[PDB]
Amino acid sequence: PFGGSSHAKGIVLEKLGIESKQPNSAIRKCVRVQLIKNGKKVTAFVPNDGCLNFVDENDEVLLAGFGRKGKAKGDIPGVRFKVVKVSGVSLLALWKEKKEKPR
Amino acid sequence: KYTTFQGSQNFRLRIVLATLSGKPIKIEKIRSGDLNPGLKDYEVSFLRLIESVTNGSVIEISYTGTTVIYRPGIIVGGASTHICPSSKPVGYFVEPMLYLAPFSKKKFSILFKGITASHNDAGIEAIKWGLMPVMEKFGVRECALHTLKRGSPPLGGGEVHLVVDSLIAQPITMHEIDRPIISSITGVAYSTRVSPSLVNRMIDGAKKVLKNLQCEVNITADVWRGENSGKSPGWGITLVAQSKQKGWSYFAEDIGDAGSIPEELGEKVACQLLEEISKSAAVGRNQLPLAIVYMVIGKEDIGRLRINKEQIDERFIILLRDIKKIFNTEVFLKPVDEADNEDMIATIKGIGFTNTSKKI
Amino acid sequence: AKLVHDVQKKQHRERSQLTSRSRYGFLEKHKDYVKRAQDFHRKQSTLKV
Amino acid sequence: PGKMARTMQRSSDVNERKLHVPMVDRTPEDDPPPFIVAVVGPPGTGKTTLIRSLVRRMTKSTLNDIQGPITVVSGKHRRLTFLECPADDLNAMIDIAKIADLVLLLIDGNFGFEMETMEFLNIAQHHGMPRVLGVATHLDLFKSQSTLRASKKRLKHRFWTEVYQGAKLFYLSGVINGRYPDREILNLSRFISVMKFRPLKWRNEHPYMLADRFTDLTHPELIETQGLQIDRKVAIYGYLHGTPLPSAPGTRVHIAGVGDFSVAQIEKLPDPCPTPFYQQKLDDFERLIYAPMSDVGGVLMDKDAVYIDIGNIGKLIYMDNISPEECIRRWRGVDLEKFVPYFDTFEKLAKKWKSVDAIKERFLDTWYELQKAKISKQLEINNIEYQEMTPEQRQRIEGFKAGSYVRIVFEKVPMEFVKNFNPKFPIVMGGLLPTEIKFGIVKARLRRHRWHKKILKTNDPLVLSLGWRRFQTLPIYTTTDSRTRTRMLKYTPEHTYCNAAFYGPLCSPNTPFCGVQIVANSDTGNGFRIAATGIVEEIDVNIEIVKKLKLVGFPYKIFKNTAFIKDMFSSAMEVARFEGAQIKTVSGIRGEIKRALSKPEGHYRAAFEDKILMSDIVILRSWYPVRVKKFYNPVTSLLLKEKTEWKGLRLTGQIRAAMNLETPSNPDSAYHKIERVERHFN
Amino acid sequence: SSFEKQQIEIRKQIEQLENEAVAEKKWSLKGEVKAKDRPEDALLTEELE
RNA sequence: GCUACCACAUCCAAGGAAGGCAGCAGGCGCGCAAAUUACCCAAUCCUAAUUCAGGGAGGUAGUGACAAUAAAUAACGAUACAGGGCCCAUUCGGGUCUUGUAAUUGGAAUGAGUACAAUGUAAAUACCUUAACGAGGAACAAUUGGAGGGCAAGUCUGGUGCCAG
Ligand SMILES: Nc1nc2c(ncn2[C@@H]2O[C@H](COP(=O)(O)OP(=O)(O)OP(=O)(O)O)[C@@H](O)[C@H]2O)c(=O)[nH]1
Ligand SMILES: [Mg+2]
Repeated sequence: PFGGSSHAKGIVLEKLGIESKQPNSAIRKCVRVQLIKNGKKVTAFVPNDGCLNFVDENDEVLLAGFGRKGKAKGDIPGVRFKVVKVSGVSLLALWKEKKEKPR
Repeated sequence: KYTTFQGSQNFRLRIVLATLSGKPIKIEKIRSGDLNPGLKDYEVSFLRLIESVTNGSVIEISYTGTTVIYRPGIIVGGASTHICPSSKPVGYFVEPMLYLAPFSKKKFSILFKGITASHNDAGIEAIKWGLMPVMEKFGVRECALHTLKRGSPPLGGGEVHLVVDSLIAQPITMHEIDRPIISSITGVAYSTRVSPSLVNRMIDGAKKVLKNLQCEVNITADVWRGENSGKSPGWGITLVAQSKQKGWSYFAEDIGDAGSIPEELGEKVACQLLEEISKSAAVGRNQLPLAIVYMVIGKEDIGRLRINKEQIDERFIILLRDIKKIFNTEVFLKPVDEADNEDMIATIKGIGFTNTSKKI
Repeated sequence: AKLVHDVQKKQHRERSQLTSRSRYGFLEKHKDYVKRAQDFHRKQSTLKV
Repeated sequence: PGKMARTMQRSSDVNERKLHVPMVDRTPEDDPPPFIVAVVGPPGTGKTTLIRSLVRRMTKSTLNDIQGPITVVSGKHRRLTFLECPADDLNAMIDIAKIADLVLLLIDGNFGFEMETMEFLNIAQHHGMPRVLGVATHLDLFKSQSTLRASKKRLKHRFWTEVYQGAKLFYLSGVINGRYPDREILNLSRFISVMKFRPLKWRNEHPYMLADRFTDLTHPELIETQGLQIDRKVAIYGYLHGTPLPSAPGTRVHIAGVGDFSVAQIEKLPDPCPTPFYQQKLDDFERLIYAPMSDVGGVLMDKDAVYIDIGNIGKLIYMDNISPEECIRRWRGVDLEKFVPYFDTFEKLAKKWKSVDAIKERFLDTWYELQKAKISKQLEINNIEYQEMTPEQRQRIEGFKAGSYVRIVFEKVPMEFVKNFNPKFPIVMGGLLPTEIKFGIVKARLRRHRWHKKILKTNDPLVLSLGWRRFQTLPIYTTTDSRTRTRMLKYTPEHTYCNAAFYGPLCSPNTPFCGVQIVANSDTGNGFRIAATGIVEEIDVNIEIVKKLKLVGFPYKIFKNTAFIKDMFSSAMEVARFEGAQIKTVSGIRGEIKRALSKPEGHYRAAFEDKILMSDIVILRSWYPVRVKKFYNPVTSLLLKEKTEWKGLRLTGQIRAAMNLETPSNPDSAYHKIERVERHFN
Repeated sequence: SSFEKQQIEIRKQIEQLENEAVAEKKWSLKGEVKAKDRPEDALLTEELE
């Protein structure tokens, strides 16, 4: 995918489609991160627009492959990474209110 | 109200420094010993422009008109339209927005209406090819200036459109210590409601003066046919010399007087360009305060720029005194080692500045 | 489900008729109106026929 | 083969673990300041005895009566400023959370993980987590070693949930002789002597200090004639961290919990606790602890008494008197509104420029490591052009770089501060910007904290730590209706983020801040005290912010598709203001208001898309603008005498309770249970 | 002292905001405004979209 | 260990004087991450002038979801009230039957745990034993995932009314 590893570190650069209207959509769950191994920008989902409110900017996320099973109605074909960790802590723990985001 | 200046010295520069600092200023004794003592119409309209692009900025003018209190706000910007008074052209009404543009909360799309040429201030093609590359070197990316209709003195009717998009956090500190190899010389001669023969006579005089060199020399012809020509007729010429490798450019320009010879105008502009290159060191003598104030507001770091002993003059001194008074910053000046010239490296500790007005 | 809390699946309750209009009983919501319009259009269709 | 492929995958994964985000270091490589270590714990966990044992081992000095910050030497290049924070003062905890770099978190063993420990963990985690290090005391009280090891393992794993996993914590056994076991203290001290720190943004962008020594400078006869109410001139002694403080008098710094001052004078002083290599180079070019506020040796200074145990073109330019024409005359031997520069006449320029030779002379792998190499290159260029000129540059234009003793004298300092100052509490000095001296309204995004029970209310006070200041405000909690408006809410949601807007001093965007409720030790109770957390997103001087009101009217004469509504407005002039407008019913059907009526005063006719009934209610949605109240109230707790139970604005529930009122209510708004009947038409 | 004066004026503002937050709500800062609740012609005095 | 010559390197009163283990534990090597600077020579041996002294050799504990083995978090009743419950089909539909309830209630059994204790041991820890306490849901409050629905005087968008998303 991005070369060697299974997971790839990257810097959150901007937040695509924050200005969309209908909440919890593909362009609202998409962000854009630049991989630090190449200095190369590429777009990537987060689950759950709440977790979009978690990840902010210049914040050292860790992506993984997305892995869709079947095609959906409104999903964007082409984005291939999701965000797993944000600055060391995991987005599922932040979402389920186990941990906090340290800075 | 707190930092106090005197006279009508450096009005737009002092306004820009007040806005970029955040320190409230008061300029007193403005044109005291005159028969219409006080401000000017272009001065008060420039203050109107500043109040229109900022937010929460209190400007008050004394009833005598010789004391201006400025308390600066934050820089919103946006899209607007300024009808400049006819006493001064839109180059004079634009250059402070070149200082203040890419450090704002919104992008800059301003439409200026008025005269677009004078012997005093900056022409539109001059300000583009001369002041835009300094900013594009200092790290703003998508900036431009369109010319919808182009005026001429003393009637104008010219419309320019300033559009600046890249809102950067602070300008990257520059390290230029060399003398750029000039690649080529290009230029452009424009004319409103006069003849293509006059345009070709200008460019012929220019090439006749510049024929003694070896580099490539090209000047374009720009007649303005039709509704985009303004009211009054006139002409002018602008010449730039480009260093293609580092992307630098020096420039000189002038317009045509009411009854002058276009070949003599071309000779004057070509000789002024060559004199500017002779008195140049990595910058132009008219570009210098822009790069100086940008290196000042660059981040907390020493920045280095090679300038010339001849380029040191009266206005350089008064600019450095104004900067020392507002930002509390000094320019250290070390002479370069090489003895065929007397260039001075200017090192400025760019103070900690951030584009704190932006939205995330 | 998938990535939705229960507080996200909250169940908002519904408001009743304002007290001063208890004569004109039972404020009608969208379900009641859609019953009304369905039946009226059935009657009008057979009348047109 | 397979071994090559599996070690290829493993090496790839560990490389992509080692990559990072580039940050600028901003610390002096030459003479770095003492790292600050802060002992935090509940009010019984023995932190005086810990600090005493650690000093006694570190320097072989029995040191009674610890009060105020205390710097000792360690190793060949380190110094440690130990600081005790009190456990009754949430303001003290907040200041320590902003300043500290290593946090010794001491927690009880027989009693498990008190709320103050949890609170400090969360406020430090919000304002940027420094290197934290747990120690666990009181382990002698455990009867059985099964209970002891169970407690050890449970504290260990809860701590690993809090901090990174494997954050080791040190177990201190007994407080035998006013000190701890020397073996465990040696291990602790070796660990904090080989601790390694990381770059943080607030430290590496702001110039700050923690004041060691403290004195006021006023005439006694001035005090006598003015009558003790006069603002007193006060000097401040201490170190310097973070960012070069500018050497020009006239700056703005915040003394935390006091106010907001420009300095009056600044003077660099050489350190009384110097580095061993500093003293080595000092003796070479010529040919132990420091603790003012506490005891040292056997002597303690009072206010005035003592207590002892029983036994050149640049300078021509920057000169201001000289006219610039005289300056250029001296250097050799107008305005700027004319953007064209001065030139020479045309015939002279042409005659000079017949020749072109004098100007024909001038004519013709990993991206992280790349960025960090660029930062390093800029740092070394900074270094060498600093080294170029010693008396001009590093004195004046570079400011006073970190790691230098400084004395700073102020004016306008309160009598309450000077009188009621007791040296157990710290005094932090942070260097503000003009952006942090100006004011406006800030737009943040925030949630109610996950361990706080009650949700926060709109227009209800909230003390918050943002920047250096700790000020109390009235926020307003807003949402944006799917990115169209900014409608206000009446409460914050319980498990997500809402926007907030509030008056107060401005700070840079992307700045994390943390707000608490009631901050009095006489009001703590047993609930978690941290209330909201978030980041300030943007700055303005004015936001538009909207509350929805819906005009409600009832129909009183219905027809097919047309009704006369009766109760929304009062006058035909009002309806004529509002006519042609868009209304709906409770029942869902749309319609417009079309014309005013004449014989009744506020009645109008409206056309709907189906036959409205009599039982229904028409409504008109409308957007009234609300405005943000301009309350601003800093704490000034150590200006106060007791320095706890600072009480500002009360909450709404407590106001109603103290004034003996009751909660408002609408019985036509409380919900009920509906059992409607199956309906049959003719 | 100056701090005493400053805390006096802030105590005054405290009392004012307490009385405001305990007192009754403005007709426009309710919801569901009716003509019997708002003042007469106040909707022409005001300005809302 | 000694003597030269190379290289770092320590103290001083300036004449002079001294210096080098990833064996055992504990660190640094990134700014982002992991077992104690514990106990003993009681076993196994070895060394001596030798029964007795010594031995980070070896042994004993502490640490942890790398792996590996065994198995708790409940069992047995007694009611009360209801009439529907489950299976198959692309369609009409077909097949079968004491089932359903956050509804009441009774005593019994027990170890996680806390410990008189004794055993274990160089001395302890753990295990194996056993007096005393120790079970009714907030007690003694097991997880991690996956498939569905519908609710508002809520918001947003498209439209050939009342619809669609
Ligand atoms: N039994 C026992 N007592 C301890 C232990 N550690 C501390 N203490 C007791 O705690 C007291 C020391 O208090 P401090 O260490 O000053 O507590 P502090 O919170 O740091 O400061 P203060 O609140 O001012 O006491 C002594 O009187 C000790 O008896 C421990 O490990 N075991
Ligand atoms: Mg104490």
